Amino acid sequence: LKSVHRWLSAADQSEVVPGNDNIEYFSINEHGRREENRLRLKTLLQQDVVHETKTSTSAASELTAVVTINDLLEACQETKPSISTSELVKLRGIYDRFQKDR
Amino acid sequence: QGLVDFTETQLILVNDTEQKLSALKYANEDEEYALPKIGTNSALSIDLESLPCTISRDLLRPAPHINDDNSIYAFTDAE
Repeated sequence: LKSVHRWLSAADQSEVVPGNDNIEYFSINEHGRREENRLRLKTLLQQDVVHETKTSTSAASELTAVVTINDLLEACQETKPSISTSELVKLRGIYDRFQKDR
Repeated sequence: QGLVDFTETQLILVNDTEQKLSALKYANEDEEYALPKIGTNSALSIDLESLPCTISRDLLRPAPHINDDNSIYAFTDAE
């Protein structure tokens, strides 16, 4: 998910809603936003509902994991070792004593 | 719907940047329709289309007094 963040959250999604095709944004310039009242903006509705649209879910160009060595550097900075030597000092005995010994 | 207060109403400009108004029409024909066939015993190229609903005895302008004469009661425009 850290590696995904450098592909999904950084830049565009942190700055704008990216998108293409369909009704889209337009410079409607119909009237001043707040002159007669504080609520003139977006009073008018959109022109039509979308029929359909087609686009691939993932590619090497977009939305893929784009893994890097420095993401693994961050991952290993966030190490969580499953056990510690305070157990292995006991478990090592339990290991070696299991054979040749009983 | 209602009255407009010309002293204090929102009179909102909108620009038809998409020329949607050009799709609007008041049913008026621009020209006489193609190839009238008057005097022919038969006519063609007009379809048949199921009613969206039933229509009353009252809504037809002709309404001759016969107790049972017209139940099939089909209709078509001036074409």
